[PDB]
Amino acid sequence: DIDTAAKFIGAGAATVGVAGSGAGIGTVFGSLIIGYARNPSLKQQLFSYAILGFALSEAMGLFCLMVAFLILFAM
Amino acid sequence: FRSVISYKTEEKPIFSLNTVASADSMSIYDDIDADVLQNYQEYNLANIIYYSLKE
Repeated sequence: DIDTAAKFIGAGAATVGVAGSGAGIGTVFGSLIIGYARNPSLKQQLFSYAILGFALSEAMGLFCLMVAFLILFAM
Repeated sequence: FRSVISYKTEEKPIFSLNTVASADSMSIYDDIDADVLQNYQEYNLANIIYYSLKE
């Protein structure tokens, strides 16, 4: 009875670690704006880092969302 | 001008923006963007002309 009730709390806590990626992706695209305005002739190479940064910060947030479901659905 | 007796002719180089902003020896200079170099290249044109008019 409670074994399922705990899977709604353990899964609601696991999914707040995504907040670390809502602030990471902001710092990555808050630096692609500053860094660009200083050296606007490197737009092709800054964007190629803002994507690498957006993909690596999001990849940490989605680990939380996967443990959110792997608890809520698998075991 | 060197002395009352003799002088020599001389030429001083004048660099534009795209050569002073692209030189990889200017990478150590901090807080530099391609505008604060323009204001610095436009002033250093009035200097090298003034230093020339006095000599």
